[PDB]
Amino acid sequence: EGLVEYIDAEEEESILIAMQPEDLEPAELDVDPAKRIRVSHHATTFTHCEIHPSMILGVAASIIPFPDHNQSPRNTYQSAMGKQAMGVFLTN
Amino acid sequence: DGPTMREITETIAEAKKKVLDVTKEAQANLLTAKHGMTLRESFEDNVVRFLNEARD
Amino acid sequence: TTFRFCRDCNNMLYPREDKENNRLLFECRTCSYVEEAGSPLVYRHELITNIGETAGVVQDIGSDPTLPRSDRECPKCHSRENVFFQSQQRRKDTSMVLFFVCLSCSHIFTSDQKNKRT
Amino acid sequence: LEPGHAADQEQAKLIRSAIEHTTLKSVTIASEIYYDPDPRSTVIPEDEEIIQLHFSLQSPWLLRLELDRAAMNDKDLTMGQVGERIKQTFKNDLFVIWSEDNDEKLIIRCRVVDHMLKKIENTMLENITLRGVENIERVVMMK
Amino acid sequence: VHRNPARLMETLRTLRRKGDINPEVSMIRDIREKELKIFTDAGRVYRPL
Amino acid sequence: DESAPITAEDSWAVISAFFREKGLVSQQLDSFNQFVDYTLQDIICEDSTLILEQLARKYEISFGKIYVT
Amino acid sequence: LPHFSKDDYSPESKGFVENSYLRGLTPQEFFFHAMGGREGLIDTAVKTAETGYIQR
Amino acid sequence: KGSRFISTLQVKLYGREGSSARTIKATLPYIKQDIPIVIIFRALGIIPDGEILEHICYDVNDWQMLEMLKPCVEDGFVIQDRETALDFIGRRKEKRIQYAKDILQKEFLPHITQLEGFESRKAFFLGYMINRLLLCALDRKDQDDRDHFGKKRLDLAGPLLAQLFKTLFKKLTKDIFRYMQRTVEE
RNA sequence: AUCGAGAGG
DNA sequence: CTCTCTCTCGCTGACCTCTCGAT
DNA sequence: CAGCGAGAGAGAG
Ligand SMILES: [Zn+2]
Ligand SMILES: [Zn+2]
Repeated sequence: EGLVEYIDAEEEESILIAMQPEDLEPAELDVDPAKRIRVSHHATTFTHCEIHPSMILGVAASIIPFPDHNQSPRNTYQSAMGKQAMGVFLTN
Repeated sequence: DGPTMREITETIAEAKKKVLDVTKEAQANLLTAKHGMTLRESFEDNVVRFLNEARD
Repeated sequence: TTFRFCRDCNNMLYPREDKENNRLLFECRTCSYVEEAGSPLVYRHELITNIGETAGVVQDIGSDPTLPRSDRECPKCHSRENVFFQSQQRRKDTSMVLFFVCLSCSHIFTSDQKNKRT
Repeated sequence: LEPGHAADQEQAKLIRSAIEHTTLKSVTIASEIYYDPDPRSTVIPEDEEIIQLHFSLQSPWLLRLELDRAAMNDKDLTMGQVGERIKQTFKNDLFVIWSEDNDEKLIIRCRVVDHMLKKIENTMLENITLRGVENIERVVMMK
Repeated sequence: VHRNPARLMETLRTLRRKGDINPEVSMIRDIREKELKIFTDAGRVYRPL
Repeated sequence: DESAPITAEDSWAVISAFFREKGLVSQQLDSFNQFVDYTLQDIICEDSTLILEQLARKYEISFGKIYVT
Repeated sequence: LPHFSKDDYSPESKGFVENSYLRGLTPQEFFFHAMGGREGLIDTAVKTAETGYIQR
Repeated sequence: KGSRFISTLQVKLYGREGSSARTIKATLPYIKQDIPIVIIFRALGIIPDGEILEHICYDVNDWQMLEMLKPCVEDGFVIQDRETALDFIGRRKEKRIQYAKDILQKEFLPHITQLEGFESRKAFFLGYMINRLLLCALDRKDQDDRDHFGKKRLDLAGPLLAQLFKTLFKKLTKDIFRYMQRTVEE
């Protein structure tokens, strides 16, 4: 259908990407303090929108809970430990 | 505390406003020549120090 | 500088001085054609080049999403839609002077107040 | 600083000026080679104004160098002093006129007294050292 | 070397959307460069967007 | 609703579909499958022919496309 | 970053993280912090190797 | 596809940034000494110096690129015909000229083509490479970086098993040929 | 034995 | 000439512990 | 990778 496209890094240099699909819709106040500060994208045109930010992370990083709230080196250590951690590898 | 958090965000915002004003002055080229360093180097050092002071 | 190659053999012309009437003419070695030189300067060398502060500005360059959009406008276009880039030339001494191109004038307007050249 | 010299911002500026290496390559905006058949009459109008200034008291090809005002302002060097250093290196092989420092545009013109002129221009930009300790590229003032 | 490259790139993008042009093949145009690079090469990582 | 734009919670479903078709080892399987289907036959065909020349004479050996059990 | 517009010298583009660890890093902030941590780990390993040789 | 040989072409701009007489010479893969770019262009058949500079430089106006080219143009003014430029190549006569043409088709820009009649495209690509070299020398554009993931390629299991299989298949093919050569009895 | 890989601090 | 740099071009070095899998 | 150990390679008296 062409709703989605595959981009290489060289093609990525020429494109402009938005993390959140809510960035594109028009934005014509009170805010909860706990929510992290987001800089306005302030960009007219985006060629593409990232499907979800969490996809840049790996499988082990996808395991890690709230790594955005965590410091990154601890995330790396936990990825290695998670490879080391015991688990039922398969049902068979 | 919420009050201290508002002061925190205000401090960060003031640092950002100062950084943007310095950047505008760089764009206007109405920036004093600093001996022994490129003018871009001076801009980078000033912005970096601004952010460091904001965090501290 | 203007570089001239002779038309007959398409090889570079070399400077030559006529002493009796004291003028410079370009003579080519691959073929005997000799001509009068319009420009006084044989060779120039810029230690500091502003050349390339704007490189490859096209009409299509006004459409690319990666390029930023500014509020300011040139007096000639009188249209705000513009593209501002920092100097393409990579130098130890580089000015963070914004160079803007708007499509309707197709004229480059430069943020710096000091220089209005070109 | 020398003993008994404190808060000598001025003297420290002069020391910095004396120690930093300064080259003709550093000060020159642009090197240009014109061919001017007549010593009295040049095609460039600014050079003609310099010629009419030179009413006091060879090769026709000439090298014209444009040097940056801001560099001269930062440096201890003056355009007359720069031309003097060029003359000292040339030992009257070549003759130099300097546009006045008061003039808004400053042209330094050198006529040999075109391969020789080109190689001499390169030799002059790279090899001419003016008011500077050799190995020091930069000096800054601090307390 | 091609003239009017934007129209050709528009057509190429429509073909890739159709799938007539393979989605893996990468087509990159830079206007300053005046350069269009097409890479059918294997082994380049791509992300879906 | 088919006209209305998506949200992030909707984007997770597209992520789901992508993961279902590709799997998490899609690259390994794709490279191997392309190697078996096409690369193997091309490799066999390149430099395939063996030619022995006698002065009197010439024997040629070529290779049909490769079949994988 | 591919999300950032060209020729941006703002601290958010250059990697200044306004948010605290409690509020959470943005994706761009997280990637830049990951770059920093990567340099930290590489430098740590190199420092250990160099200092072992130096001590010997 | 087929045999893959990595080929490295080196274009070098001799002389320091302050030094005079900057010359561009490119070394051929099979030739001990770098030959001037203009000599290579003459060997290619693009004989006029203006044509060579037009291949190298896409825009006629800029003086700096032409000025940098002028020392090389002087170097190539000594050899003004294709036959001599092909002749002065490598170490070892007419066989050298023919081997020079063979080296030009197989070793210079091997990816674009390996056969004759394609010299103009190769010369234009070579001039493009000189143009990029000059853009970096002029400091208008900064040097390309090695650590760019788009330039990096991540070879998977399949292609590596493919090259291993090519090597093994070549050994087996050779062995079959040895068996046939060994015996006419079968 | 060797080599290789991986992992721990 | 000619020792005197002086600008090239070779090479040799760079904490323990525990699996395992191949030879 | 650098230095130090050499050797070409002038070299500026
Ligand atoms: Zn001619
Ligand atoms: Zn305008």
